[PDB]
Amino acid sequence: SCDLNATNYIRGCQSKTYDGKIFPGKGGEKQWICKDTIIHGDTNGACIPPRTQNLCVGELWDKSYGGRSNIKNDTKELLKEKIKNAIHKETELLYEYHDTGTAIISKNDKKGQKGKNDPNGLPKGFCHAVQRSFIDYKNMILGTSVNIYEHIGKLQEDIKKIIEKGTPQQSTENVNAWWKGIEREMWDAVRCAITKINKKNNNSIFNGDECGVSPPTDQSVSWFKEWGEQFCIERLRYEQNIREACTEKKCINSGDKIQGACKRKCEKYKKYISEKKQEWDKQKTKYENKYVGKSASDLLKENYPECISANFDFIFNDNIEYKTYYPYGDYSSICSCE
Repeated sequence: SCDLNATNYIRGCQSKTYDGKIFPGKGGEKQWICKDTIIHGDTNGACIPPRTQNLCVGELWDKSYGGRSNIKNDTKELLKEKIKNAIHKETELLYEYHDTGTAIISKNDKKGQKGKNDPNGLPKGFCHAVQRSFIDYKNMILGTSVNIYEHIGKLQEDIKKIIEKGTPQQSTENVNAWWKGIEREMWDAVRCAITKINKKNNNSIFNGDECGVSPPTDQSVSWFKEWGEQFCIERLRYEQNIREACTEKKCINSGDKIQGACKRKCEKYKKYISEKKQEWDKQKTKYENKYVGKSASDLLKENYPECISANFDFIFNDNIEYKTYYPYGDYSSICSCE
């Protein structure tokens, strides 16, 4: 029982580009943004996902002529409608972005090959992305996200004002109650969008509950989990590349040293790791001194099967001997000779 046969498109939300444009388009990818002097919830700093930077705000924001809030004078009913439409559209666009295999977390270990559909017939990663975006909306509404966009900061605050004057007085705790009151309707927008996939996909039948009957399930934890799933999936793609170029054991006499395509694939991973290291450190440190006795390694491994083979301590090891003895981190043995 949805408006499945009621086409809707909204300005301000175009096809996703956060992990790069959809083929034949190229580049235009966003990167994780880690800030020092920011508070995410209760603690210092955070790393903002590419996907979060691409979030569909739909009719909540007017981008025309330098941007402005499109909800200044709205009732809470009109605001709820606008949020719901944005959530619906987000879900549609995330489907495209994962079904086309453009999202990093939708990819296979091997180039050109489609990532394996999840176990209900939806694109790899799609449900994870939809869940994350939903958490992102929730935190934007609650005013409990990150304050990186002055314009969104104005949205968190504009929403707050609409709720205050539109509900009986007892605030931010009222915004919490209002969110709780509409949460099912908002998830139902996700569920409706999934139902609309039947119109375009024939891998199963979709009832709308595939990404969960109920919404998920701490934004900083959600973001870090996303970072980890992305990292682990990318790592395995680096591994496949290394194995495709290095394994065949061509080692030119200098013992012997690695050479050609093998040396290049191995160096790309070394570079990747050194770039991811600062992100890991920030997020690990934030997670582990907030969640005392919990390991960041465990967080990722319990959640994503791609992380099982990652030794995070080894990969991001800052010890002295690790640099010289393992020039390519955990992949130094495939990136060696004989």
